Amino acid sequence: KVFGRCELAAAMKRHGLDNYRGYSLGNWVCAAKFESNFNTQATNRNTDGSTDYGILQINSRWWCNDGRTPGSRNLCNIPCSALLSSDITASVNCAKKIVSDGNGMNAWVAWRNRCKGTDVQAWIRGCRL
Ligand SMILES: [Cl-]
Ligand SMILES: [Cl-]
Repeated sequence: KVFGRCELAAAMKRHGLDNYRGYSLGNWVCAAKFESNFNTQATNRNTDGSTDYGILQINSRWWCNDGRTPGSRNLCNIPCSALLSSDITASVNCAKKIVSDGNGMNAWVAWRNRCKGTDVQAWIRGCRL
């Protein structure tokens, strides 16, 4: 599923991501656009043999199981296919665990390099939230 910008903002708000760990919803919309272009089915392979999955591009070396990242953790306790669903609940729940692990949203490179220090609220502007 390829989300609309205000559609995703609304679905993130429903799932408790607005102001979660002090991050306003713009930051979530922003890191979704530049990681996955709002496509829940985005996958990308990393150099080390791990894979990023879903609308936030969550990494198999630490958070999910794809059965092909030898010696990786499953700290969100989910198969990585579950992040590719049209229902973002699994992605949101894992993302709450990630952002709370100490390093904030800097875990997401594309948030660090393309959203942080920006007027992130522009990403929710015009939306009925
Ligand atoms: Cl915002
Ligand atoms: Cl980047």
